[PDB]
Amino acid sequence: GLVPRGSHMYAELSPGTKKVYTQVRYLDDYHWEIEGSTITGIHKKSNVKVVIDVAKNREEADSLAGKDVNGIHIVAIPDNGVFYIKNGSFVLTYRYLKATLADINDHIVWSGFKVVEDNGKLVQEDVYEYLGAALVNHIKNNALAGQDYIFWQFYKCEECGKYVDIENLEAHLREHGIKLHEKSEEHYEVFELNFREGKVFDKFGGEVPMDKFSSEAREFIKEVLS
Ligand SMILES: [Zn+2]
Repeated sequence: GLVPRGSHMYAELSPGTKKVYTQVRYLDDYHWEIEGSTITGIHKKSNVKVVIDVAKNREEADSLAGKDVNGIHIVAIPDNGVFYIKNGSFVLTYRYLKATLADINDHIVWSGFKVVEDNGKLVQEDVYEYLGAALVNHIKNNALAGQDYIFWQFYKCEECGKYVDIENLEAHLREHGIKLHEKSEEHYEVFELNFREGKVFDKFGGEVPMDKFSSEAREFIKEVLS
């Protein structure tokens, strides 16, 4: 039913829309939907929306570039060697989509959580941050998360102002007489640990001195960057 009425509708999509969709459907980090020549993905973890309009050429793509979608707008075209940003929209050869959507996924980083009351129960609310600026920076340097660097969360200690990696935070707060488990909310700064530079950068590409981190984080960084 919602199988044939599914196979029939799908089969009637334009070849182009099918081709583009076939580039993205394996990226299960996103929930996908198709409507006409528009492919919409919803990042499963963060709920970030990605709208992909399929166009026949650059003129069309450029015309669609001007579009608010309350999320990431991408215009996919069959033209090769095309990759630029116009009016905030990505305009790219559809063969760059898979790599682009994956880079986008790598840039939607968990930054904290908050526990909220809800219908008599406590519910955890996660905070995600789409690092678009860093995304563009990494694409230009052909930098790949997990390969040339990784994003990692550090907590800004309300006691010494030093940055401590999330894992050593428990022990760190303990030494201050503060119990981590009694906290019902926390926010972290997301830093980049660059394997190439053997240095730490903020989410904007700016380098961060090592003295900004607690003695614990310091060695952790040293450990990771090796
Ligand atoms: Zn501290």
